[PDB]
Amino acid sequence: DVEFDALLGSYCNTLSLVRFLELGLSVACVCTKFPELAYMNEGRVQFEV
Amino acid sequence: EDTEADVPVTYGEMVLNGANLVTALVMRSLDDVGRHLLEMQEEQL
Repeated sequence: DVEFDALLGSYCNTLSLVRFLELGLSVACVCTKFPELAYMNEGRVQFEV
Repeated sequence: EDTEADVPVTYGEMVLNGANLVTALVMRSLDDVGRHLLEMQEEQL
């Protein structure tokens, strides 16, 4: 005789969903995404001083 | 004493007698998770 029960007073918090754009650190980035990066060889970024 | 017998044809089956209650909902009050527990026991009858 093995009885299976379930509480009605207390519920869990399984997942803690942390988004990076919720953080204060997301200033220091420029978060632009490719949906194609693995197809790319050496990409370059220019500066004129 | 006898020649022709009576033999069952249908195999028996099973009735699910008790199983673990595991649900969740993505958040609607907090109490409606409990009323979702009764939705799944009614589907087991």
